Amino acid sequence: VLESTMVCVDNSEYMRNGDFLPTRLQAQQDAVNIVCHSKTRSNPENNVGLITLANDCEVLTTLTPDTGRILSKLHTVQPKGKITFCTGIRVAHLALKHRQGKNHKMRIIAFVGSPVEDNEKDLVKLAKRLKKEKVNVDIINFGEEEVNTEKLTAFVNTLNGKDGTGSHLVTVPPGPSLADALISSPILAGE
Amino acid sequence: LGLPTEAYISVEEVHDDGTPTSKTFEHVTSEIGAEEAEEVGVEHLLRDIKDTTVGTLSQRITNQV
Amino acid sequence: KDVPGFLQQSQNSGPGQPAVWHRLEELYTKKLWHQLTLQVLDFVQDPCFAQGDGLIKLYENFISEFEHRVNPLSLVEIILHVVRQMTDPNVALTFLEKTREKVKSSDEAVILCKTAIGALKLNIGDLQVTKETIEDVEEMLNNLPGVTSVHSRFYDLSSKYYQTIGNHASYYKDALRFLGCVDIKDLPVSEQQERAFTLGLAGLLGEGVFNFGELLMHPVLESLRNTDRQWLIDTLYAFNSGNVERFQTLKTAWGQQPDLAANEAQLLRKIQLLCLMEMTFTRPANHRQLTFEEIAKSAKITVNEVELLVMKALSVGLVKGSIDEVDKRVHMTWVQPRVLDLQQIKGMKDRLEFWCTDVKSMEMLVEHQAHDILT
Repeated sequence: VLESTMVCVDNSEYMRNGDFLPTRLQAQQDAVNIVCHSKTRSNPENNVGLITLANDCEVLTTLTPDTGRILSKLHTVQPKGKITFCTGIRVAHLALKHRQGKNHKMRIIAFVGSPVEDNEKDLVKLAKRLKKEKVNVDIINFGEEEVNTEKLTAFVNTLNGKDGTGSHLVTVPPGPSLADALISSPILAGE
Repeated sequence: LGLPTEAYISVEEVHDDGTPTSKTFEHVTSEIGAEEAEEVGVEHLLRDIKDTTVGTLSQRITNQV
Repeated sequence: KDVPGFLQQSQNSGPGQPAVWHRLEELYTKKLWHQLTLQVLDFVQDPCFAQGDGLIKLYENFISEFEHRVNPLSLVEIILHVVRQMTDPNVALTFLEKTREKVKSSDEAVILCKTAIGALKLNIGDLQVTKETIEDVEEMLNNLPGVTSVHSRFYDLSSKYYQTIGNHASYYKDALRFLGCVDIKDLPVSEQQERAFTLGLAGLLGEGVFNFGELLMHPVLESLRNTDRQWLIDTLYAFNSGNVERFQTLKTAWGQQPDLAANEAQLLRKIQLLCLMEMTFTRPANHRQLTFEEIAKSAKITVNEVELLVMKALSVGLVKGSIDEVDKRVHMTWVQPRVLDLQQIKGMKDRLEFWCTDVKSMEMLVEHQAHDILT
């Protein structure tokens, strides 16, 4: 299936936390490695881009079939500042809209393990906008299993509506590297 | 009543009133100029619009107004 | 291990705060490696640590634990408070040097550490080394971006250093920049009051500080409004709006300040210069010829010294013009731009409207008269 996806990665000050071996930064690097490998093993016409969610809410690499560029760019990353994630998702959606392959299904996957201090009203508003503009999102959460998990579940449900199955959430409690859960998650399972 | 291009260059503004220095856009004199071939092409395009039988004095008075 | 033993024994042996002791131990066991920085910040800025080395031992053990996995900046300010604790400044200076070595990182950490070292050695007494470290700190800071929440400490250090030297102009500049960087609300009312008073004094004594509308409009110059220290704001108004008469009227007031006692002659010349500026600005653009008698009356000087005063004004560059001493007239053509009030802005707007009407009138005249040839 033709898929144009971007990985939003939260790189806040909290991503020097060591709850995932060795540190959340390396766990995130492994997670993006495996997810991008899955994307490549899927329809090769599928393309992947990278967004970093921080005080700057920047876009590292736009849509590109190659993977070494994304891996190097994400390796050249350090944790600083706080996450916004509203900018993050909006900028990601703009990148989706401005993709060379219109036939590619729109996809955003966000690693957002962090405290999301955004009001649920704007969360649901953004969810409704995304779903009505036909972009599905598969959010991944780790670390804070309670602070924001309720908000993320509500966001995913708001995207879902009644049958919008494209929206998904995956929350993983602390443990080993964030690899086994991502492999045995519904997201990559459906790939 | 003006050119279509407005040129700016970012520059740090060290305020004298102690306010924090912030990047700001600074204007730079911009004008339209043409290579030989660009001038030839644009003159061909404007062959029937541009008026050249005006005279230097008339053109300068038009410039004054 | 040693750290588990220390934490579990000091949970009760340690003086006070069992709750945050338990929180720290739970966070360390969870190995999150965050929110413990914030907990230690709160537990270090909480009271009863002054007068004892409990903070020092806490810091030592906690850095021996996790000196590496700490936000450089956070480590730096917790070390700043640790050094606020403890004394015998040789050990403190060596400790700050080791801190900087530990925390070579984003220049905010290093710059704050260097500010701490400069403050420590300035309090010690040595001044040349403070000068060089301040120079290096400013040079490194210039490379940084803008709002970062780290410039305030350096700006305060530079203000204190220049105040200690007596370089009132530089102290004025640096303190005013500090005020701009920091927020008024965070500052207590007492600190705002004292800082505003000292900044006003620096403005008065500044060798090259001739602009005072900006000060009078600065928000921090409002804690002195209903204040006994006020006595500085009335003088500041009388001093900006050149009025030597009101300056001597408040001489009985501002004379008390010891710093403003040996600088009366300096302040006298400064006010006479501002008076020349003010009278020139008040006079229109056509009849801007000043007579020696007028300037002498305005500035309470004599016609034999108004000449030197005017040359000094021209040299410092506040005004532009020439002097005809045969007729004792000071021709003027430009004065330093001055702050304007709303009424003055409105009057300038009316003048601009007149200018625009004239321009439009001649545009129409030229167009109509040359309509035939005009293209």
